[PDB]
Amino acid sequence: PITNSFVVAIIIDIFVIALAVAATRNLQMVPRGLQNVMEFILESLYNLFRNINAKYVATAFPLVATIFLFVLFGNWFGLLPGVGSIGVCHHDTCAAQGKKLVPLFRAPAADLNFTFAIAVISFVFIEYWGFRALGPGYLKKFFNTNGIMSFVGIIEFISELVKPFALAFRLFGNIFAGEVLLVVMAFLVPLLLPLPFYGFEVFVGFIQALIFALLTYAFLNIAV
Amino acid sequence: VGALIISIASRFFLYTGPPHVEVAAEVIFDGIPGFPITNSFVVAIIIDIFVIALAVAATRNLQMVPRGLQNVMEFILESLYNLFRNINAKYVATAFPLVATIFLFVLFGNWFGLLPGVGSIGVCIHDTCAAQGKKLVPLFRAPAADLNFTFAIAVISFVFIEYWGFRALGPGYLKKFFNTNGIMSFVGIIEFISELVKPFALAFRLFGNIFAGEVLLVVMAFLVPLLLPLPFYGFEVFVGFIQALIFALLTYAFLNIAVT
Amino acid sequence: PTLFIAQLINFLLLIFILRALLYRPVMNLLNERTRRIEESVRDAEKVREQLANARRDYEAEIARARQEAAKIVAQAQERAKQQEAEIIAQARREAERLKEEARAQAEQERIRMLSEAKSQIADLVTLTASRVLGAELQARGHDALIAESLAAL
Amino acid sequence: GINPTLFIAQLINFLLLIFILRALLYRPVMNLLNERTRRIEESVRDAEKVREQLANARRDYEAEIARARQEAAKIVAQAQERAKQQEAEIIAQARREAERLKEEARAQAEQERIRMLSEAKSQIADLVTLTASRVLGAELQARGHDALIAES
Amino acid sequence: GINPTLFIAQLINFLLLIFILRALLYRPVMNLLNERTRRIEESVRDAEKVREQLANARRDYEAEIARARQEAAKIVAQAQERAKQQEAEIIAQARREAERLKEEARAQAEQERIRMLSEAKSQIADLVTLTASRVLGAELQARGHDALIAESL
Amino acid sequence: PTLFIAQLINFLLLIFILRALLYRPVMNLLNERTRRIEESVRDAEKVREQLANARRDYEAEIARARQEAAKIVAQAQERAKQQEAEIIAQARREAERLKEEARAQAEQERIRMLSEAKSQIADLVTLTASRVLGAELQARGHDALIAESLAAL
Amino acid sequence: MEGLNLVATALAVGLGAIGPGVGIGIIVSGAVQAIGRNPEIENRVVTYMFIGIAFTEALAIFGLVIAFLIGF
Amino acid sequence: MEGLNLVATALAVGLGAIGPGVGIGIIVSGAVQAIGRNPEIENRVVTYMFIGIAFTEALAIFGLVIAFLIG
Amino acid sequence: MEGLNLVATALAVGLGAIGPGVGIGIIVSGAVQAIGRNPEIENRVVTYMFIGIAFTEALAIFGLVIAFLIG
Amino acid sequence: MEGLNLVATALAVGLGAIGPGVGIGIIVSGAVQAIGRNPEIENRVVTYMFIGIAFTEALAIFGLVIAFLIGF
Amino acid sequence: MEGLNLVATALAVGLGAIGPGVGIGIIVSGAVQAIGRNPEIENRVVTYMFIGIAFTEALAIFGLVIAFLIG
Amino acid sequence: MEGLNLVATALAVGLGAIGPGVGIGIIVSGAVQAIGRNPEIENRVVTYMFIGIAFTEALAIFGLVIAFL
Amino acid sequence: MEGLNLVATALAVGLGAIGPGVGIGIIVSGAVQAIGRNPEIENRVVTYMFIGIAFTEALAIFGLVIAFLIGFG
Amino acid sequence: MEGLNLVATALAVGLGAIGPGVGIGIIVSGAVQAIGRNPEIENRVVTYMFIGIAFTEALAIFGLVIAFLIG
Amino acid sequence: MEGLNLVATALAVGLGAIGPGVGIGIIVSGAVQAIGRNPEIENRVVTYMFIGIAFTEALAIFGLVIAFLIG
Amino acid sequence: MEGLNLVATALAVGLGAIGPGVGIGIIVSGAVQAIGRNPEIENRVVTYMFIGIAFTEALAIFGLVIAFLIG
Repeated sequence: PITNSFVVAIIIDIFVIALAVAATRNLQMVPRGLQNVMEFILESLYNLFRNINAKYVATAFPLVATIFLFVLFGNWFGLLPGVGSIGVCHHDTCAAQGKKLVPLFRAPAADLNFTFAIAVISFVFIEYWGFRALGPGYLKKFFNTNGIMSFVGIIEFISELVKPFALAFRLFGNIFAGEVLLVVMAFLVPLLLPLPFYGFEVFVGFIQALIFALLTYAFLNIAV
Repeated sequence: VGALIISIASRFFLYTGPPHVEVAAEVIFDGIPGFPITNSFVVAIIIDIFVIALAVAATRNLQMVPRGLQNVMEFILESLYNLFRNINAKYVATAFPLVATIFLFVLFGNWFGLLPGVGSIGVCIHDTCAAQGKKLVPLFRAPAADLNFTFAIAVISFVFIEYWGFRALGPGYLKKFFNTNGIMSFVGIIEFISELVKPFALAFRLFGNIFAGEVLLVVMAFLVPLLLPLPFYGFEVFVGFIQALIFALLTYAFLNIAVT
Repeated sequence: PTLFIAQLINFLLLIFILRALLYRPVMNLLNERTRRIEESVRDAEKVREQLANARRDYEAEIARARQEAAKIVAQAQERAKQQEAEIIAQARREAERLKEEARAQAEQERIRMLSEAKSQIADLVTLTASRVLGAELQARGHDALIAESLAAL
Repeated sequence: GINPTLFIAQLINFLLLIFILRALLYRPVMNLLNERTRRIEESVRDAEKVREQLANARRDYEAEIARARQEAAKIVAQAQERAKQQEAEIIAQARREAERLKEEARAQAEQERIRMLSEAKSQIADLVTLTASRVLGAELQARGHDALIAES
Repeated sequence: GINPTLFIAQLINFLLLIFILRALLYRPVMNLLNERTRRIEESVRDAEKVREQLANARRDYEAEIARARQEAAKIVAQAQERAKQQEAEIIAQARREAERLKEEARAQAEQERIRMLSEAKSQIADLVTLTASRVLGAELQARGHDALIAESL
Repeated sequence: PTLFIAQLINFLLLIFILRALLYRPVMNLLNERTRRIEESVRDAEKVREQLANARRDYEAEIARARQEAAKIVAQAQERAKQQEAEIIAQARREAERLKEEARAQAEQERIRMLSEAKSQIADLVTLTASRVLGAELQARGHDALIAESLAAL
Repeated sequence: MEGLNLVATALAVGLGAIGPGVGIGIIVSGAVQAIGRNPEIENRVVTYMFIGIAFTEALAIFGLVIAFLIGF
Repeated sequence: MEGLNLVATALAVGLGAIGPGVGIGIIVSGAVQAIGRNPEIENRVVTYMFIGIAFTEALAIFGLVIAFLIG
Repeated sequence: MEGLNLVATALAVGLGAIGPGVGIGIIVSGAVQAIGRNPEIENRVVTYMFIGIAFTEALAIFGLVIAFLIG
Repeated sequence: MEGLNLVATALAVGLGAIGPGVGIGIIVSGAVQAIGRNPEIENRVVTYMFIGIAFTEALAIFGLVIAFLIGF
Repeated sequence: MEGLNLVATALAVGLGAIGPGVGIGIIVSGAVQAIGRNPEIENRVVTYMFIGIAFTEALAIFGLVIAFLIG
Repeated sequence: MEGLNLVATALAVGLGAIGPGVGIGIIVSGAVQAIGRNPEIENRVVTYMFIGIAFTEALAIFGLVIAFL
Repeated sequence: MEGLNLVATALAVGLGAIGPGVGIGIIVSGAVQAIGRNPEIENRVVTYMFIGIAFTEALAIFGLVIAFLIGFG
Repeated sequence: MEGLNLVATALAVGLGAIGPGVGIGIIVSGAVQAIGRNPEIENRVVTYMFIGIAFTEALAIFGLVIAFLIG
Repeated sequence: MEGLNLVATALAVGLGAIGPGVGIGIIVSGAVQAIGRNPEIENRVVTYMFIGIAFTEALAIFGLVIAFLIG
Repeated sequence: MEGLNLVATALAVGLGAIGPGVGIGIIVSGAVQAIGRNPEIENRVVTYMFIGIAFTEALAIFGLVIAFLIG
């Protein structure tokens, strides 16, 4: 067995294949319905991916585009209220006779591995392309290149290595940011207080997915 | 000349010879029935006499051709007269000498602060008066160090502001009084509080500045024999000259504020 | 709990309330984008239709050119008939003028011959009279002129 | 509070979703790209149609101009042939008139002169009138003189 | 150190110094500044007035010259009119003298006519001698006729 | 204590430093201000003197122009008197010329009348001689010696 | 200590809002400058105006919420 | 540390007033710098001007309310 | 300890004056450049300056009341 | 002393984020004025607008994560 | 607490001075830059400088009076 | 006492981060101004911005690792 | 807490003047910036330059003088 | 509580240095910006370069000397 | 204290990191804006930029090594 | 308490260096701004750049030796 967060890792993952199948079923000129406005942003994201690089639009797009598309719904998934308001049991709903109240109705992206799962997939494919395109040049030490200028390659490679770790951490923190903010207005007020930024956070989470997509584009940009 | 700069003569009774601090907030000469005499106030009268003596010399044998003190005081007064005219000529001549009296006294006070030797001068390391059993009453206290004198000037400046306020919309000063609606009521009340604080601010402004130079000179003396205080004293002298100019300028600014 | 349920319900209600008002213009924008994509598809279809009907347009232009050719040929035939008629009429008029001139010249030649013959006959009559005047004077005597000469005085 | 087994399970679920989504959406992306790119072939076809229409209009104008030129040439040729035939006929008629009429006029003048020469009775009448005309009149000549009649 | 008596004493000293400066320092300085400004303004006005005075002096000299010329012209015109009147009087006197001369000529003609009466005394005898002179060889007497001479004309 | 001595030494050093640098620039600025004031005062004095001398010169020029105008007017009066005398003299001379011309023409007319009367008397005498002698020679002077005189050859 | 939680609660709440409070202050400052020059690209630039505000305001909530994990 | 709550109470009150207190300063400075530039879109961007002021003032609220929870 | 309330009085008053002490400085500096450019919209735009401090000065007085309450 | 981690677990999150809570505002508003002249250049600018923001917010993450690595 | 109020007094005055002390740096330097750009407008624009200064200066004096009160 | 290390952990993390937390923000925004100026030298200066990032961000992680030790 | 007052008298003196220690440079800069663009207003604007200089420095003295109550009663 | 004076020394050492230590660059940057503005005028511009330095360099040493007194 | 040196270890590492963390940022971005304006004199600027970097990077290592000795 | 000096060591080393260290960048950024427009005045302002560095670095290394003087 696994944790409830790992149990929740397939709630949107199944829909991710289903949405792409729906995307496969609904993809045509002037498509109205499943491919009306979302594909326009996706094309703009593809244009943004094109804005990054033509190779970056397809170097690791399967390793990148789906996760951002999934997290776009995943950001909307986190914004859902009431999921876990009653304890699932693995004077509140589950306070009496506490069975640890493990709610599977929760955002699995809140797990840092789920953020790292998309992060490592893009980071490695960029690194593999970076190994293919630069390899040693990606971490080119350049010993005394310009009168002891070797620190450029060493620090940047460490920073670049830290960046993929940070990117997973930042997404996990952003995922944790929404989860933390979920109870922020809960004890503060009994009605309508969380609405002040929950959609904004979801938009930020949607931006975070775009930022991760941007980071995927940026990692390719760095690989380029 | 060249690299003849040595200045190693500091180590001669610089630390052991001089006292650690021997400073005080204020000094009162006393020794007088009724009103107690103050060495700062006594110096102020001496400062006032010297300023009056400077005024007397220029006034005496006055001639159309400016020369000596007459030429010097003219360009001194003219620039201030020009500055006040540049600031606000609506009532510049109304209290032109009044700011100048504040300016000259502080300029004399800054010059009074520039007077050296007042420190060890005092009647009763060990020094002389401190070595004596009686308390070492220091002599020639700084007249500018009298914050009450600054407070009196500030109160007079506030009165001058009040006199301008008595002219400001006549006795009305409605904008300075309050506003009926809008955000102007809170700001105007704050500004009126700010205006009241402004008179108290200037007195505290100069008092610390005056006390700073005396503190700095004592600190420099306790630190170094003669080298650092000479660079330090000129900074204070310029600061004292600036603050003296700044003092009446703020009053002129307050007048300019009251002009609005 | 009750507070959690109330907070979730209020958040969902606020989300829907904002979503309707925002989606009104957003639905308008989505409909505009769908209409633009459909207009691009319709322009593609119109371009294909024009490419297909280029043959029909060329056939219509060829028919118009053939009609113009027929009109030009008819105008040429009419102009040829008119010019031939004018040429024939001018030829007939000139021939009639020449024939009238010839007949008039023949009549004038006859008249001139008659007048010249009359003048020559007058001259020959005078000559023939003179040819016998001397003989007549000799036969009848020349004293009459002497008598005439005396009568002149 | 991190479970490596739960982390592995979540990573496996995410990777499976990503791979399935890539496999499903590889076709839809190409489909949308082809739907968008059909406008390029549409524009090419529109340009070809415009060029064909322009060529057809030019061909129609050229055909009309050539037909008008041929019509004018045929009309001019017919008019020239008619004028040439008319001029030839007019010249022939004028020559025939100027020959035959003049010859007949000369012959008729000669015949009338001979007949009038034969018609000397008027000339005989002329001599009779000339007789006694202010001479051999009131004094007539001795038996006249038939020589003038013989001369006539 | 919040003694109010020292504050009052300092305020009194400051007020006294201010009053002294107003009496001594401020007044002479203001007087000198006002005198300098007035001197500058007076210098500018005096320069303008001096230029104006020079121009007005030149204009006045020209105007006086013009007035003198006008008066002289008036005097000259009056003199010319008087001279014209005198010349007219002289011309009239000359005309009177000419009339007297014509009268004297008429008187001389009358005297000549009176002297023509002496012809009866002289021209009678002059003609009588002339008749003898006319008679070549001095015929006269019987050949002459004194009555015809007496007839005369 | 020695603190006063150290303060005095520092003050003396600072005063020496200030006089080393600030004394020259302050003196230069004071001298420049004094020079500007002196130049302004000299300019004002010169302007006032120029204005006074200009008023004096304007009065003097007015007087000189008045004197010149008076001289011109006196010359005008003298010239008027002289021209009146000259006109009178010219008129008198012309009158004398006219009178002399009248006298000469009168003498000429007297001589002409004498000559004309003499010519008229001579013509009358000739006519009367022709009348009388022709009458005389008709019968009284009728002698055959006329033919003998005509027969001089 | 007895109030060590309380001062820690006031620690993150008081601190965290400062920089983000400045951060949004920076953003809309030059934003109105940008919108003031061009009122038409407002819809283009207001779009990026709030994405930073979405970041910036959220950052101040981090220690805010964490101090509420000390609040109770 | 009996007054540890009291020093806690006034801790966040002055802290959070600074950055947003600066933050309102930045926005209105940039806003007013553009309001004089653009009096036309002024009424549209005066609303934009108060957008961050609401954001900043809300941040200043958070410190004060929790102080009353403790105070 | 003892001065925990007393140091609390120092906290909010000491801290709170900083940001507004900066923020007020920011607006007027930006305002004056706008005012120097456009002294005609001045009355309309310095109103935003006059209400700009109200957004911030009220925040600065949060601890002052509380300090007197602790006073 | 007693519960010394209480202030510690609230310390870095209040401190370490506000500076990052400022630089993004600098990043945004500077870009806003930069993009305020050319809007369509966002394709090359907005991509670089977030790379530092990713670095910047990563610093804000550090206060959050160690608040429980020491918090627990 | 062995001079805790001495510590407590010695904080707020040092605290609430840097902010306003910065704020003086903002306005006048920005003002002078505008006045350097615009020597023409000097009547009310300069007034707007000083009214903010009075607002700014008062902030630094809030706890200074209160310092000796607890002092 | 008994938490000073725990205090020391949050010390360098909260302190040193804001330097690059502001400095990189200045660099990036300054780069955006430079990129807003011209993206021609972008290859040099974005790397040079990354050079400053390497200069700055490395300093920021100094106390993070040490705190774990 | 034998050095507490020594700490206390060293508290505000370090603080306070930092803002003026920065704001004066700003006051210096923009004024120096202004006179570089506008050298003719220098006869009038340098007056404005020292206006805030007194404003900044006066508050900066507080950390010194008031701390001497701690150091000297 | 030994070393409480030693830390008391370092108080004004750090705080008193950063403030003036920043404005000097602003003095430098403002000057060097105006040096590029007009090298024409240098005697009556760079005159002001050291005017604020005295207001700045000497300001820092205020806490320096009193800290050594603790030392 | 048992962790006083441990605390003293974390101060300067956290403390000094801000200066070069910001000053180099000012060095870089100031140069980057300057170099972005014109990369012609970039090679001179970069050397002078590295001059400023060296004058600041060494400051960041002052207490860095010192703390490890105490550690 | 056996480490306050060690704490005070990191105080003077850490504090007092961020400000001047950042102030170097202000000199640097101000320089490269002026350096970005004029190389001929550069050699005149390299000294003026060195004017700031001498004013900056001198105050920067005050507490470093002082810490060892009392350490």
